[PDB]
Amino acid sequence: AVPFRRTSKMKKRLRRTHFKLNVPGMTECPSCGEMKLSHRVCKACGSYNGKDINV
Amino acid sequence: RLALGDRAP
Amino acid sequence: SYRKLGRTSAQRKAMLRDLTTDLIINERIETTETRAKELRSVVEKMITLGKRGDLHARRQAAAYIRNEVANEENNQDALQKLFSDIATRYEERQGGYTRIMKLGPRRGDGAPMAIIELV
Amino acid sequence: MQKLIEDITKEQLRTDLPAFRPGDTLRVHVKVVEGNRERIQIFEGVVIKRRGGGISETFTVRKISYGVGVERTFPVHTPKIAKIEVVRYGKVRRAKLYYLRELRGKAARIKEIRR
Amino acid sequence: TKGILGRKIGMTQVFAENGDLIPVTVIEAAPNVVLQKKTAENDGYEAIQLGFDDKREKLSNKPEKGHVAKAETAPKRFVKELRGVEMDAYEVGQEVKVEIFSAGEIVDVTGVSKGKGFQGAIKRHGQSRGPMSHGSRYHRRPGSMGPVDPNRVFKGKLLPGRMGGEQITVQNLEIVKVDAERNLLLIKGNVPGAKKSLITVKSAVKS
Amino acid sequence: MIQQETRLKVADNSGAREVLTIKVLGGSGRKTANIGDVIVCTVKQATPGGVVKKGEVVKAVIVRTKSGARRSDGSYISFDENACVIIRDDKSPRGTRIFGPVARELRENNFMKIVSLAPEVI
RNA sequence: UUUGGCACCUCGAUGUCGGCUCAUCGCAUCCUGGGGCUGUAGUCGGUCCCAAGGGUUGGGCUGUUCGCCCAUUAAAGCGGUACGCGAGCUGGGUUCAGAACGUCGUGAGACAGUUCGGUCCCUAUCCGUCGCGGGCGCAGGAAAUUUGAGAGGAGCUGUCCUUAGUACGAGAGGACCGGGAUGGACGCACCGCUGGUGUACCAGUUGUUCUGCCAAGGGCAUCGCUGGGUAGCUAUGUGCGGACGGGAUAAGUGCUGAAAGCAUCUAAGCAUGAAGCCCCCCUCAAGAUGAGAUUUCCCAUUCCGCAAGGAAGUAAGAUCCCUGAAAGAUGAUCAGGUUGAUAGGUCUGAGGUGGAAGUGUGGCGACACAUGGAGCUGACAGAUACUAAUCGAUCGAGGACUUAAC
Ligand SMILES: [K+]
Ligand SMILES: [K+]
Ligand SMILES: [K+]
Ligand SMILES: [K+]
Ligand SMILES: [K+]
Ligand SMILES: [K+]
Ligand SMILES: [K+]
Ligand SMILES: [Mg+2]
Ligand SMILES: [Mg+2]
Ligand SMILES: [Mg+2]
Ligand SMILES: [Mg+2]
Ligand SMILES: [Mg+2]
Ligand SMILES: [Mg+2]
Ligand SMILES: [Mg+2]
Ligand SMILES: [Mg+2]
Ligand SMILES: [Mg+2]
Ligand SMILES: [Mg+2]
Ligand SMILES: [Mg+2]
Ligand SMILES: [Mg+2]
Ligand SMILES: [Mg+2]
Ligand SMILES: [Mg+2]
Ligand SMILES: [Mg+2]
Ligand SMILES: [Mg+2]
Ligand SMILES: [Mg+2]
Ligand SMILES: [Mg+2]
Ligand SMILES: [Mg+2]
Ligand SMILES: [Mg+2]
Ligand SMILES: [Mg+2]
Ligand SMILES: [Mg+2]
Ligand SMILES: [Mg+2]
Ligand SMILES: [Zn+2]
Repeated sequence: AVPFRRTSKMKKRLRRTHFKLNVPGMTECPSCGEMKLSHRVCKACGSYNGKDINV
Repeated sequence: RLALGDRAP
Repeated sequence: SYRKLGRTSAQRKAMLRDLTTDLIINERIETTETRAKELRSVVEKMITLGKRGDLHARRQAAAYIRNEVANEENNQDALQKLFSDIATRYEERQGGYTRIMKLGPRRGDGAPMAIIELV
Repeated sequence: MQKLIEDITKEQLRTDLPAFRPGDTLRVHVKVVEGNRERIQIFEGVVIKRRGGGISETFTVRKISYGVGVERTFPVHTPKIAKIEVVRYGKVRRAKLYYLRELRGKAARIKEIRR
Repeated sequence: TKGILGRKIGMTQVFAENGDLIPVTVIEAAPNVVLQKKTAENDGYEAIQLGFDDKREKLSNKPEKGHVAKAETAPKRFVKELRGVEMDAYEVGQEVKVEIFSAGEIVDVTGVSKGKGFQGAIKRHGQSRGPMSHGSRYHRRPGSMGPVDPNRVFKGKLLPGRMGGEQITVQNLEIVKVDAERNLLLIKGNVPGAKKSLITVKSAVKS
Repeated sequence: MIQQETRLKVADNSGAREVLTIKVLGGSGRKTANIGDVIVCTVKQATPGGVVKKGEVVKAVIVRTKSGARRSDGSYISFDENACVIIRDDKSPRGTRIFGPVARELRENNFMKIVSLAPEVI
């Protein structure tokens, strides 16, 4: 099966309506103030839940 | 891939 | 249920045994998160044997733990460490000998990584 | 299993049954109702399995009758059994004796225990 | 009409007096509460709204709390209406209990069928496989989509898709036992849904 | 669970030793017959000199099966073999003796002569 | 629906028989429902009328369609849909190249004559079909519960007993109508039962290799093989369904009744009467833009603006993120997120396996017995904050105008 007609620019753009990234689930790190992914160790300073991990 | 083809003899 | 981790039964057993011994020796490893989550139960059940301490328990553990050096100074095996150091540490604690902390995706394949460590 | 299912069904568990396990030979006294009359037919045979829990537990007994194997599976706690009596305790090495289905005669013999 | 809401606990079996072994479903229905009476004047039809299963306060919201104030009860997890009931027989706040039913009573039971996820035409619609050998490359496929002439597939050509998770009524089940202390109905046979799922038990419509 | 092509031992002295099931009787698309059901069948093996001969089409009632049968009390009966008894249209056996145990289910279906002739009814 | 006639579309290809899979439509009805006539006593039938709701078998032979046959069945309908359906399958036949027979031909070769053999490609763009989300709408923002326009589903039928050996009949035989019981096929649900599976459950066992050795174990050999098996998923297993009725009708039967002093079911008028029609039963359903209803919650903030509008922070509430499963392709759904049992672990069970290791005793030994229904045990139950569901952040009203009744 092959396309019977080429897809117009418009139909290509309508299809790509939902082809997007979302903003990360990010929050300010209470330790160092850099943004971190919620529920992950903060990469910048290595803190999680008010404790240093990378000790 | 047919032996003869469409609307064969 | 339980996870398959993209591996055949035998491969998956081999890998869980490897990771289990790695975490006994090192006390903290980094791995994919889904591996960490599978490893918790398997490791905590080895610590339960260690805490039992009897010969039957030790041989059950010997069927799982790998034959690796946990301490070059003392010539201590992973099994010997499990049954001495780890078991003693967790005498009073009732389960939950490990914790998983999530790190975020690794470059290379976006795999969500995690630290699993003994508590 | 839920304590709740256990509790609803406890009253219907029979207490009067002897302990038996697969390989034991029972006489199972079965209430039978041919016509309006009631009578006891005895089924004597080897216990070949015992599966399930609580009120749902069943057991299966096997006998050769007139050169034909016959199995009867009963609910352990059926009231249709007047009584079970253990004739002899067998020595077997497993829970399910399905290998007996293919054996007849001397090959199908089970050694007795001094129990 | 009468009815109650419970959870499906599971199945077991019960010996009858004649010695028959009856498979049963255990429904645990702690006393339901009448939360609202819909009337022909106000609502355009007569029904009662039964609440079932107390929910923790954290899990409630202010709109829920307010709705159950008149019935003077904790917020309820499951709320369903019963039509066809005797309106005068019920009051807001009234407890509806398993002992509305009695052993031998014929009921209809309604619940959501267990979910099966995306299923093919063999499992979902009970279609035949094509041959497994003799050169077949037609095993678990759904069959011709239809004739040429319409230049289209008619509605109701059955195909793969999500199976289960549907409301299902089983009619004319018999109450085997009512246990008022434990808030249990024991119903002969099997009923829709997973364990812990909400079951509605109603007096049978064809009685 | 007896269907077209199932072969059965014959549990009687009618002359037939083995029959092949031609048809489960009692409804249009009926796949399977069980204890107490009647089947049409052809005689595949016969005892020399018997009444029933090889190749005869005959009716038979199933009296034992491996699948067996469930009873209302929640008990089951199974046998090591599938067997039937050649009958006339009135349910009387064409032979004079029945071999091996038959199931109680034959009483329910009013095969009384068979039940009486059988060495055991379980 | 046939064989054809014609040669109008298609030869820069409209794959061509049969079967399989999936149907759907017509009615000229095969069965079941209702009837009229009968050379209809009864039981059976014949013939015509209404009726398309549902149903309408498995085999032997043949590529076969068809047909004949076996055995059933209430019945084994006839046709249409590109001789329905090959970007769904098959490829026996037909329809290439090889070879052969009969036959024809001097020959090369030829034959809707036969014979043995002979490559079936395609990642779905659009509409369409089946599922599942996101968006906005529905004159405030929310949380639930709903009405049902409308749509889909279901719709089959046997046998026995009884009425009754009654009616009918010389007998042979043998009913209607009406009760009751129990099936077949089909469908829905579900795993307590019977079984199936069950690759992180238990056990036995071969070879070799490793843990130094013994003992005890690990690895590989299809999960090495073999015997069992929990949860889950399941059918062949269990439960349940098509009940009981309304309304209006078809053919048919009429009642009263004139036109037409009679007669006449019809013209006025009034009935009756089908498995069919509309309901009743089951499911979806307000994007039903005609956007419905009920209950409950929030509450009228601040700043820009001449207002009209606009912006911001919020309420009720929801979400991100996280623990997950009863849910699941992914989204979604549902249970939870620390005054929390959501998951793991832990402890206690259930079920499964079937008697651990160690030690002892007996035996020359293989092994047996004891300690001890032991040991081990994924998914199942209960309990328990030990571990992880941290800390956060984001979104989300202030309600237009007119008229009428207050
Ligand atoms: K052409
Ligand atoms: K093809
Ligand atoms: K095509
Ligand atoms: K198109
Ligand atoms: K099951
Ligand atoms: K709406
Ligand atoms: K031992
Ligand atoms: Mg392997
Ligand atoms: Mg057991
Ligand atoms: Mg098939
Ligand atoms: Mg294949
Ligand atoms: Mg069109
Ligand atoms: Mg011309
Ligand atoms: Mg072209
Ligand atoms: Mg007609
Ligand atoms: Mg044609
Ligand atoms: Mg065609
Ligand atoms: Mg096509
Ligand atoms: Mg061919
Ligand atoms: Mg010549
Ligand atoms: Mg030719
Ligand atoms: Mg010729
Ligand atoms: Mg409607
Ligand atoms: Mg179970
Ligand atoms: Mg099972
Ligand atoms: Mg050794
Ligand atoms: Mg090796
Ligand atoms: Mg190798
Ligand atoms: Mg609305
Ligand atoms: Mg827990
Ligand atoms: Zn930081």
